[PDB]
Amino acid sequence: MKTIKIKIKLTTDQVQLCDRYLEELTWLWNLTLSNQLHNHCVTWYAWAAKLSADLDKATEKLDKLKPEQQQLVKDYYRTKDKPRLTKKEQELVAKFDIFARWSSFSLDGIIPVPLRLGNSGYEGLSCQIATGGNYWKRDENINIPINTKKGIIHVKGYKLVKGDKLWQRIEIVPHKYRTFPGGKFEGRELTTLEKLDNVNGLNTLRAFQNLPDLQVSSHYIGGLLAFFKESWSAFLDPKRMNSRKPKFKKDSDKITTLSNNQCAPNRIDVNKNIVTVTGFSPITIIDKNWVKRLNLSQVLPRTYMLTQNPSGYYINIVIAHPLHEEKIALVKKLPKVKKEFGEDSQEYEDIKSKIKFLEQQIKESSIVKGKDLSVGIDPGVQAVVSTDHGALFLPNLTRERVSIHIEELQSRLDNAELINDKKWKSLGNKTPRIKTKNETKLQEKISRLHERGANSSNAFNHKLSTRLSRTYEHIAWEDTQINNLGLNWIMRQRCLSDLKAKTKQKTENRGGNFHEPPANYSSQTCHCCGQKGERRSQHEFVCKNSDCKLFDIPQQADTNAARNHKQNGGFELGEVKYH
Amino acid sequence: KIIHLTDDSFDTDVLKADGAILVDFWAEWCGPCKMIAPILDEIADEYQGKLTVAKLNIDQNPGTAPKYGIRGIPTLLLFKNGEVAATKVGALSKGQLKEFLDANL
DNA sequence: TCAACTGTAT
DNA sequence: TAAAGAGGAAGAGGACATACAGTTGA
RNA sequence: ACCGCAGUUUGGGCGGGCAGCUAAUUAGCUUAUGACUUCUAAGGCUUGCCUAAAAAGUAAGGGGGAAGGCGACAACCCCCAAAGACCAGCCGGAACUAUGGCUGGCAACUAUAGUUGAAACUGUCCUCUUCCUCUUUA
Repeated sequence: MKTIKIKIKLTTDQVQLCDRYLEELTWLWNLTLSNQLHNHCVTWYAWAAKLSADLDKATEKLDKLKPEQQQLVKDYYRTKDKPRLTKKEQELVAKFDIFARWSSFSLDGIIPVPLRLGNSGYEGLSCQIATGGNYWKRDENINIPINTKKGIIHVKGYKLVKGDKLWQRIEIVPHKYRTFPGGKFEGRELTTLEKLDNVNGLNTLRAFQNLPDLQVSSHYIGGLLAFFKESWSAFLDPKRMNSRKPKFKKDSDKITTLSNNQCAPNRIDVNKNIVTVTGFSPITIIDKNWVKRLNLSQVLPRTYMLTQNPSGYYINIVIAHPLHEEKIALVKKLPKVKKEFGEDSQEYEDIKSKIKFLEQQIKESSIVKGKDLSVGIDPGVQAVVSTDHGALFLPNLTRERVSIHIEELQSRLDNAELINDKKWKSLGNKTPRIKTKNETKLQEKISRLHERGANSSNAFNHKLSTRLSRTYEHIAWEDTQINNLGLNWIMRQRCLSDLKAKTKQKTENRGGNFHEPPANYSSQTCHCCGQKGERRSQHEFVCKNSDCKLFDIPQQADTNAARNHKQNGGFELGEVKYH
Repeated sequence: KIIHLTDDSFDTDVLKADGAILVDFWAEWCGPCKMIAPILDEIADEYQGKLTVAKLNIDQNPGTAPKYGIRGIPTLLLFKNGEVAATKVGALSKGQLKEFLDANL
């Protein structure tokens, strides 16, 4: 899969239509989020019931085993301190791990109220009771010498602070699905988010809320619903610990992209440079290399996006190998045959054979015979990547200047804002101030500089990754981030993780191999001896033992680490090096 | 072992009583509340003397919960001679409550 | 009369 | 030099990039 | 330096580009995280003259007319030119230097022979974290 980004020009009326569509999609996103939060309770209840059953089974199997070990096992979790047990008891401890998190409960006599979520989907849930009244707020005047694990630290205390209203209890009541007020689907329950894919019901809801009917097409509705489905799935997955509940979008955080994940562009006229997509009159293209990049005579457009960026308006077209189409055509048939013939039928096996065959065809469609060269790569402080043969690649030094320019422009903008606010207050008005034209221009400039920095870094990373992928077939990559324990400011401008990911993907696509050796003892070890050497400078290294061939010979530390990574990768060649 | 609290005596029992008192706000029709009750009983028996613990049914002492900024159950308030030393909301897991108390004590 | 749009299924 | 707020951006890091029935309509 | 424009970036291309030194308004060297117009809070020398945050604006291919702009300038009209610079193979451990060389063809510029015509591009969403600026306290 690839994405082609083509600049387009829109007329004023088209811009107004785009703004209206984005407002509509923001409203849809908020509605879907509210509905999903209201519904999460029904999933939580089933989860709790299953957990209770599991706890009961664990309790039964823990009691049924012999009393001698069960007491110590119970204590193992029933006590902060944990001793070194034997394998016998440790096995049972693992087998009843669940007690580490919870202890058996009933969950009977409950009534299924709508829960209020916190920072996770499973733990920390609560049932609301009341609204209004004073609330706890941090008071920095209160210093509490809290004896945390790090000793005494003077944390800011909390105190009760002015309330919004008089305290009032909420009317407890079970959960109830919400439904479309009227129209052709009156009374339908919105069990899932996919039930919101209907234009009719959404129009009915808007009428209930006294808003004008929707004008956006159903394709962008589907795209936004896809985005929300992704974010919610990430939220509920335990394996990801950084994905949390989706947030509500305020007026200053409107959606900035229209997504069509149902059909390619309706028309792509290359001779006159025109693109016809749904919901707009034909859009002109102001791009000069779009016909060569898109390469319509050998690819297959699938989906697209109208994107807005400080540089202008773009259309993203996603393209794939020509075979992709049948693969999907077969994939979407799998649920049918499974429902119709069962997974043991011969049809099921034949379909899997055909999927595999097409997937293999696609994969081999982009394999290139190589020269079987192996490389060790080490991210550096002075050089973005050092290589086993002594190559040091300079970083994207240009972006530091953009960052400094952003610093200065932000300083200017904030100074202007402070002076304007003071003059506003002096005149005697209490209403919030309205932003000025110079401030808007300066803010646009800052936005454009951020974009330019991001784009420059992305372009540099693509170029370097392509270079490495073309030159080398086997790549070893490991990063010694111990230095982190301004350096952070410099490293945030290099984008090492993106570089690594791009190189990984491109090397895999060409048919190479990508390894990630462990990092233990990589920077200080004499790679030709394995002994811990010494450094006589910020970047030089010398081996210690006299038996070394390179004894008393200073060498580049980055080259040493790169060669160590090459060895740990298993290639062990290290034949030559430049300086 | 857990002491059961009432509105009428809350001030003396919680505010005048010596030592730290962990008060849990409770109801019976609540799900997560039944999830965490066993943990509170555990903490009652592990930390004896180092901490005292109390339970307050909101459905029988409706006045107390508003007075202390509580808007949903379950909630845990750690008091120390008339002021809440610590506050937490939502069904913590066993470990979470354990290190919470460890840090606060 | 065929493109385009919407509804249903996962 | 330090720490907490408010607001504006970005980087990490994981997924993702639909097919058929039925209806419109000019 | 920087800014605008060439799909997005780098080297380059056309244009805008403070102040000082030297030579003869226009050519060189140093150099600014853009340049210029209008009006003003403030500040400086001595009643006048200067420097100016903010605010609102102007242009950013070359030449000639031209309504109208307080002005930078310019709607509109005529001529000239056209750089994120061509294509296809084959070498390269491709760094220093944001990709070097050979072959063939095709363009443009010079004296039939020479010079130039460089590289890459997979984006979007979401959530956490980091950066920056400005405040307030210490």
